[PDB]
Amino acid sequence: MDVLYSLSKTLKDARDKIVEGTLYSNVSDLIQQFNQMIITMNGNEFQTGGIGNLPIRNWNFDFGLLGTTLLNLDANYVETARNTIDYFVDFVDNVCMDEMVRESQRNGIAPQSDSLRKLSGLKFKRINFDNSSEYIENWNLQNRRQRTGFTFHKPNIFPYSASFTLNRSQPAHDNLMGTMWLNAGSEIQVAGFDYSCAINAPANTQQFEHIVQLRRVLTTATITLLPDAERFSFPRVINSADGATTWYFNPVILRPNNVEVEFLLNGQIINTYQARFGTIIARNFDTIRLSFQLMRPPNMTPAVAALFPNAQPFEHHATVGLTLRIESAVCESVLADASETMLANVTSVRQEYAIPVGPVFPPGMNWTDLITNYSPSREDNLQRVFTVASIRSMLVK
Amino acid sequence: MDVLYSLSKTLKDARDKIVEGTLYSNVSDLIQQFNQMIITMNGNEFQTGGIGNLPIRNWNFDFGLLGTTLLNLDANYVETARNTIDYFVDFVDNVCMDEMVRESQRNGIAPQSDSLRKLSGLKFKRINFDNSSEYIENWNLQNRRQRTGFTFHKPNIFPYSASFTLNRSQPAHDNLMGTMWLNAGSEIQVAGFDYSCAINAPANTQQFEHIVQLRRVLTTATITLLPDAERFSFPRVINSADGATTWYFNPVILRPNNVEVEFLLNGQIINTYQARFGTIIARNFDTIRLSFQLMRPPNMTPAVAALFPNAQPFEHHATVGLTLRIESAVCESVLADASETMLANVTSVRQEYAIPVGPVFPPGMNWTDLITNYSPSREDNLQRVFTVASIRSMLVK
Amino acid sequence: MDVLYSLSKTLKDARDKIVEGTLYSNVSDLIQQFNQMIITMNGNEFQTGGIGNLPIRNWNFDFGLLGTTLLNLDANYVETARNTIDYFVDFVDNVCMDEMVRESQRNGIAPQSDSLRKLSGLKFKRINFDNSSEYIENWNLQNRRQRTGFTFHKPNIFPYSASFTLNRSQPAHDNLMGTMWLNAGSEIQVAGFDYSCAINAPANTQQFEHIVQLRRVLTTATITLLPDAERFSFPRVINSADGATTWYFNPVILRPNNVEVEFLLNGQIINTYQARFGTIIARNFDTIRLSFQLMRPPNMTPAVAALFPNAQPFEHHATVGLTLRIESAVCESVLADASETMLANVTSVRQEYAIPVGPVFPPGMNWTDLITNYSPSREDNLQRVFTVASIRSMLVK
Amino acid sequence: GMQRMHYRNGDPQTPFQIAEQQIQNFQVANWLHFVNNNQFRQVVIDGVL
Ligand SMILES: [Zn+2]
Repeated sequence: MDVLYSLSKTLKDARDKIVEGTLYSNVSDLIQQFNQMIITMNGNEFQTGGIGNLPIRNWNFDFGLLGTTLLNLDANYVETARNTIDYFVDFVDNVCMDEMVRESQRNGIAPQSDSLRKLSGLKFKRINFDNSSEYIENWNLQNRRQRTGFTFHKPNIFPYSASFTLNRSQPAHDNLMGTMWLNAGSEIQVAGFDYSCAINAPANTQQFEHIVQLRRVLTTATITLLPDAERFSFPRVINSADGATTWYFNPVILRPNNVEVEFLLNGQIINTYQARFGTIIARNFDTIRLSFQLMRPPNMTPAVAALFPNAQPFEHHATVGLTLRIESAVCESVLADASETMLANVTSVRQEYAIPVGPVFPPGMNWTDLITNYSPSREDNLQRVFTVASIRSMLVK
Repeated sequence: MDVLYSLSKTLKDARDKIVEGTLYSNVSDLIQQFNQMIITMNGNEFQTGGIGNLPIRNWNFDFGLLGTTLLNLDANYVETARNTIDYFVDFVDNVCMDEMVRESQRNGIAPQSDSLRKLSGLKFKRINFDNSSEYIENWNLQNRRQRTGFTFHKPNIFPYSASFTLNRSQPAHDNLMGTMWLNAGSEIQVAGFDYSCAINAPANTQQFEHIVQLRRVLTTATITLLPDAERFSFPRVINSADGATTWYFNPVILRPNNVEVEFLLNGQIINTYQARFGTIIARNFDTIRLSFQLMRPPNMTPAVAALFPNAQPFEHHATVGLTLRIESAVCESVLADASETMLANVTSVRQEYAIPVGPVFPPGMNWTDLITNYSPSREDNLQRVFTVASIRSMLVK
Repeated sequence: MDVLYSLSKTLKDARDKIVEGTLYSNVSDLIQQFNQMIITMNGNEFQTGGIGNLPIRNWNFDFGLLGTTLLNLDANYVETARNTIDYFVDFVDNVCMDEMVRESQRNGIAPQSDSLRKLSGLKFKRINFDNSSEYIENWNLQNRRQRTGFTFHKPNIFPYSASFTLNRSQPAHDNLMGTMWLNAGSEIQVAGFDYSCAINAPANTQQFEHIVQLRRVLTTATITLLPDAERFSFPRVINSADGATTWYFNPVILRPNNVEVEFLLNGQIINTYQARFGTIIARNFDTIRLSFQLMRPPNMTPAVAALFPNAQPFEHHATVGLTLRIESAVCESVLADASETMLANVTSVRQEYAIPVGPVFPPGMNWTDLITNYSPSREDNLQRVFTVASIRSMLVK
Repeated sequence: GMQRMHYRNGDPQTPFQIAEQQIQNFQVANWLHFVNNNQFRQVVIDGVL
C-alpha cells in the first residue's frame, strides 16, 4: 500500500516540476528518486481486471534511466520523458480501479488484487517518499495503532431520517402533541407541536426533547444553532403512524422556551448550552440532546387569543423548533462530507464499471445505509478505498 | 504564460523559505533557481497598463545576485533580499492585473498585453519550476489535450431562474395546476401544485416533472436530495404569466409520491434514484430530471377531508416538492463555486480600476449571464483570467 | 514565535518523508535541517503548564544525532528515529496548549509563557524553514507591516441578532408595519411587513430598509442574494417590544419591489445592485444596506382581493423579503468561518483543561460576544492563539 | 575522536563538500561552507571591458 502512494507524488511532483526550462539542480533530489523506481520495476509482469466491465490489460517493463545531464532542460528532454510517464499514468489508473472494487469481511483493511498483493512485497518497498497527502499521513498513523484524524466541512454523520412521534393522539388527529424531525448529513431540524397550546399542561408548558446518537464521535465541531425549524413551519397533510389515514398539521410558531443543547460523550455531558443561538463549539461528543419547551403565552392580544381557545376544535397548532448544523468537525473515522470527492470517486468507479454488489458495502455504496450500520469491516474497507481514491485524485480527476 | 506561474512559486517558496535563521542546504536547490531568473531579466523594459483608471508604469532591471557565501543566514542577508523581492511583488501585481482585463474573440485564449506577449517569448522559458498549484497543473494538461479537472464546493452551475408554469389555469386563477421553481448556484427547489388535489385526475394522481440542463457536464457529484420545497411552502401572491394581474397560492404540503431523479448525459440515463432522500452520487451528467407526483390521500381524517372538497372553491392548494443540492463536483471547465475567490478577484480588479465593458464578458462579469451563454470564447478567457487570479493570490490576497 | 512554526513543518515534513524505503537523496536537504535543531536544544531545560487543570511537566535533552551514511533507509533506522520524534510531539502539544491560554491586554499580542518567552530568545533562531503554511505566511507579513489576508468559506462576520422593529404599531397589534430579521454568521434574512398592504400609502408602496454594519471589512466577497425570507414566511406569535404581551404575524408573500443592495465602505457606495438575484460580487465593504419595497398589487384576482380589504381587520399580512449569504470572502483580520477548526481548537483546549475566564476573551470564547466587541486586544490575542492552533494541527488533529 | 570509519570514498560528487553535511561543530562548520561554495566573482567592466 504505502508503496502505491509514492508511485503518485512521484508522478505529480514530476509531471509538474519537469518542464521546458528549469535547471537540473531544481530536480536533482528528484530525478534520483525517480530512476530508483524504474530499476525495481523492469522485468516484472503484471495483470489487472477480470470483473464486470473492467478490461484485462497486461503490463511489461523494459525502460532506461535519465543520464542526459544538461544544465537547462531542453524541450527534447521533456517529450522523451512524458512518453514514459504516460505509460505509468494509464497504468496506475488501471491499478487503483482494480483494488477499488474488491471487498473482504475476513478483513478488507488489506491488499486484495493480484496487482497489489504483489506490491506489498518486500523487494518493492524501495520507493516510499514525501507523505504529506493528508490521507496517507493518516493511513500510516493507523496501521501503527494510534490516534488518527481528518477534516470536514458540513460532515455527513446523520443517516437520513425524517419522521415524527405522537405523544398524544387520537383517531381524529385533531389534538396531537409530539415531535417531527429531519436528521440528514450535518443537519438536524426538530419541531415540537401541541395542538392544545399547553391549555391543560402544568405551568402551561409542554416539554420536548430530541436525541440523536452519532455512529462515530465528532471532536472540535463548530456548530450553528438557531431557533425555529422552518421545515416544519408550514401546513402539512401527513400519513398516520399506522399508514391507515392522514392528519392535518397547521403550525403557528412560538419561540422555543428553555432551550438546552447537550453534547454528550458516553452518557456524560461534555458541553451544554442554555438558549445560546449562533455559533457554539462541541469539543467531543457521540450524542446530541436538544430539549426545548412550548410555553403558552401568559398575555395575548385578541388576534393571538383567537388562535388558542379553551376548547376544541384546535385549528392553529402551537409549534416550537430548533435547527442545528455542524459546519466543521474532526473525526477519527473517514466520513463523507460536503467538500471531499472520495465517496463520489469510489461510488463512481464502481458504477461506471458495473461492479457487482459485494459482501461488505451496501448496494450503490448508499451513504445512509453505510453510516447506519457502520461496522468495523465497512470502516476499514472504506478507509482503504478512500485512501486509494485520494491517491488517484493526485493525478486523475 | 507558464512563465508567469514560476515567477510566483518562486517568490512564495521564497518569501517563505528565506528568513533570519535557516541553514543554507534547505535552499541551495532554491537559491540557484532564483538567480537564474534575475539574469534573464536585467536589461529588458516593460509596459504595464494604459486602460481605464490603470496607472501606466515602466520597469527597469539591474539587480545583484546572492551570497551563497554564508552558512546560516544572518539578518543582514534577509533585508538586502526582501528589498529586492518587494519590487517583484509590486511588479507582478501590476502585471497580473494588466492581462486580467483584456479580451478578444477570434484568439481569446492566448495572451494579450504588451507585458505578457513579451513573456511567452523564447528567451524567458528558462524559468519554470514546481507546478503543483492545482490550476497550473490543469492549464498545462489542457494545452496538451487530456482529461483535465477541477474541484469545487456548492459549485455555481445553475444560472438564476425563478419562475412557474401553469399547466391548467383560468382567468380567476382559482383552480391552477403546475410547477414553480428556483434554480440557482448549486441548488434546485421545485414544487408541483394542484388546487383540485387530483379530485378528477386518473388514479387521483397528478404527475409533475422538472428538467434542468447544465451548461457543462459535472462529474463525481455528491448530492443532497430532500423531499419538500420549503421555498414554495408558504402563501404567496404572484404575478400572472402575462403580468396583467395577481393570483393567490395557499399551499398545504403532502409527501411527494413516486419520486424519481435521473441524471442524464446526452439523453442517456447515467444515474437514477427512486425515492431516495439523503446523499446520492451522480457520476457524470449534463441534465437533471426530477419527476414526482401528488397523490390525493385515499384516507382522510375530518380535518384533512375539509381541506379538499369535491367542488370549488379550492382554498387549500395541495403541493408536493423536492430540494436538490450539489455539495461538490468536478468539472472540466472552470466555474464559480462557494469557496474559490477567482471570480471575485477578477470581478474586483476590473471594478476597482473602472475597466470598460469588453467584447467577451457580460457587464460586471455577471455570473448568471456568463453561465447562461457560456461560449467557448468566454470559457477560454475565463480560464486564462482565473488562472492569473490564482497566480496572483499566491502572493497578494 | 516563528521559531515554533519550524518545530512542526520539521516534524510533519519528517514523520512523512521518512519511511521504510526511500533513498537518502530525497531528504539530504532535510536530515541536515533536522540535526541543526537537536544541537541548539540539548542542555536547555523547559517547563510548561500550571494554570487550571493543566499538568506541569519538566523536559530535559541529550538525544543522539542521525547517521548520514546508509543509502537506503532500513527499518531499523526509522524506529530509532520515531522514538525520538515522539518526545517532540508529546512536547510541542504541551507547549502550544500552554501559550494557548494566557492573555494580556496591551502588548497582549506577544508571547506570555515561561516556555515561549525563552523561545523568542536569539540563540534559538537557528531553526526557521519552509514557511508555506497559509497562517505563518500571514503572521510574518504582519510583524513587518503589510497587507495581510486569509481565505474563508461561509465566514462568521455577523454576531447573532434576531429581532424586529415596528414602525407602526398599536396596543392590539392588529395593523403593524416594520421589519424582522436574523443576522448570523455569513447570512442575513430580512422581511418587511405591512398589515394594511399599503392601502393608504403614497403610490401604494411601503419602503423598507435593513442595514448591517460589519465589525471588519470584507473584501473579494462572493455573495448569493435571493428574493424572499423563508424564515419569516410563516405564522408566528411574537413577544411585544416591551415583553408585556404577544402579537400575531400571519404572512402572505409578495415579490420584493425595487430591490437595491449597497455594499458601502466608510459611507461610500462601493458596489450597488438593483434587483439582481443570484451571484454578485462585493469587492470591499464594511456595511451592507438592503432596501426593498412592498407594492400593493394594482390588479388582483378575487382570491387575492379578498386578502386585502379596504378596512380592518387585516387578517393576511403582506410581506416582502430578501436573503443574502456571503459564500466566501477575504478579511485582513482572523475570523471564524464554516471550514477552519481554529476557533474550535482554541475553545476546545480551554474547555478540556478547565481554563479560568481571563481578562481578554468572553466566557467560553463565545463567538457572538467576541465579534460584537472585537477590540484590538481581542484580535491580537485571537490571531496569536489561531496561529498556534494552526501550528498544532500540522501534527495533532 | 571521529574515526570509526576512516571515511570510505568512491570518486564523483564532492568528497570535501560531503564533510560539510557530516560532523557538527561551528568553528569547523563555517570553514566548510566558506571554502566549499567559495568561487570566483565574475566581473565585467573595469574602466573599459
Ligand atoms: Zn457550505
